[PDB]
Amino acid sequence: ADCGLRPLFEKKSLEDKTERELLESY
Amino acid sequence: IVEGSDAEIGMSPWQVMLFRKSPQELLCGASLISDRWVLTAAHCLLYPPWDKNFTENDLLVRIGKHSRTRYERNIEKISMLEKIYIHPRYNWRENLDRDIALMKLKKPVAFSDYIHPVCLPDRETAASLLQAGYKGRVTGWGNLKETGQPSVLQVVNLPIVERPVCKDSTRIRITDNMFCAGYKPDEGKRGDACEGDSGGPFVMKSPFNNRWYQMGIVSWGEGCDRDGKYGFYTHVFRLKKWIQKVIDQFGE
DNA sequence: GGTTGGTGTGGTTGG
DNA sequence: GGTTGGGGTTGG
Ligand SMILES: *[PH](O)(O)OCCCOc1cccc2c(OCCCOP(=O)(O)OCCCOc3cccc4c(O)cccc34)cccc12
Ligand SMILES: *[PH](O)(O)OCCCOc1cccc2c(OCCCOP(=O)(O)OCCCOc3cccc4c(O)cccc34)cccc12
Ligand SMILES: *C[C@@](*)(O)[C@H](CCCNC(N)=[NH2+])NC(=O)[C@@H]1CCCN1C(=O)[C@H](N)Cc1ccccc1
Ligand SMILES: *[C@@H]1O[C@H](CO)[C@@H](O[C@@H]2O[C@H](CO)[C@@H](O)[C@H](O)[C@H]2NC(C)=O)[C@H](O)[C@H]1NC(C)=O
Ligand SMILES: [K+]
Ligand SMILES: [K+]
Repeated sequence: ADCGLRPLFEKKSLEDKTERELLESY
Repeated sequence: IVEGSDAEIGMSPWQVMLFRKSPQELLCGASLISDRWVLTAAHCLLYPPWDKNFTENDLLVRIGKHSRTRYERNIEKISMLEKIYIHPRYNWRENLDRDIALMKLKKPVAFSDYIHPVCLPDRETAASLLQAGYKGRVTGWGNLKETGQPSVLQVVNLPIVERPVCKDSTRIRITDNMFCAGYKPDEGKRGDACEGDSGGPFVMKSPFNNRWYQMGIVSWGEGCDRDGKYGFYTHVFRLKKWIQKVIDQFGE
């Protein structure tokens, strides 16, 4: 339901410093 | 975690520290998947070859932690185990196949900014996300260098490797219930999971629905961060039917 | 302060 | 039988 979304990131429209690197490798 | 770096606060809210009561020491990582269910590696609980056989009575889970040692006041929650469910087909003699276990908490943990469950994948997710070269993220409080002990949670980003390469890499026999991940020797960048990091999640963020899925569990690996060597991870999806069956039976 | 209070030296816990 | 008793919370 709520799973997968971070109170301090996804839910605040902010990304972590390195998660782009994960998204770029698709 | 070798070649990692400090987690940002609330970067990995599903991370769970598995702690033995006496002598008080860290054992493993784990991951929150509901409010009552924590997913770990089996060998964290039952490895006869090392005389390792723990009871619900023996351990604590600590949820929402950042510092390895200190007790986070108003941050961390501490759960008691009600029931370990080690995989019935878990083989500790051969090659740690099906290195997985489900733990039910005595009492539901209340979510916060620091505590939040990760998602488990389905056919579609596993299918579109488990291709080689695609990178995931491993987290833990394990050893920095092969022989470690950071004072804060560590993160490394590692690419899925293709099964042919996994095979040639180790004398240990592989099954389908495992994937290997890590950097090839020419790939310039490095990093790996290590001792103390088992049970910890291998997560990937979905480009479709913008969610974090737990695709793996730090399981095993010869050394930490050797060239031509790759860490191995329990294939969370391939065991999901069991995970679901268990939770469906002893939850509701 | 901090990812958090408040005499509590620490404390269920470092500096 | 087996890393284990009589499909299964589970392969063969
Ligand atoms: P690591 O090696 O950095 O830690 C070594 C020990 C350092 O100890 C402390 C550092 C910082 C704060 C505190 C502390 O803070 C709680 C009190 C907040 O202020 P107050 O109202 O108690 O006192 C007013 C200010 C006092 O300032 C100083 C007091 C003593 C020494 C110094 C100093 O050498 C430089 C600047 C200011 C002060 C409580 C306990 C320890 C530490
Ligand atoms: P994968 O491809 O490896 O599958 C291989 C199949 C092996 O399956 C079994 C092997 C051993 C035992 C059993 C089994 O045992 C049940 C308990 C014994 O009770 P029973 O009444 O079934 O025993 C009857 C004994 C007679 O032996 C045979 C019976 C049937 C078939 C065969 C056969 O094909 C060859 C030799 C003997 C027998 C249950 C299920 C599977 C297996
Ligand atoms: C229990 C976990 O902390 C740990 C994680 C391994 C980290 N390695 C890498 N590179 N990702 N697992 C182990 O130490 C497991 C438990 C038992 C032995 N083991 C190993 O990984 C051995 N080094 C290799 C092995 C031995 C027996 C069966 C399978 C693998
Ligand atoms: C690990 O330990 C447990 C309990 O300590 C063993 O479980 C068996 O069942 C009960 C617990 O309800 C114990 O009192 C018995 O001593 C055990 N009986 C048997 C079948 O020998 C379990 O066997 C241990 N696992 C190992 C060492 O493989
Ligand atoms: K303090
Ligand atoms: K059987």
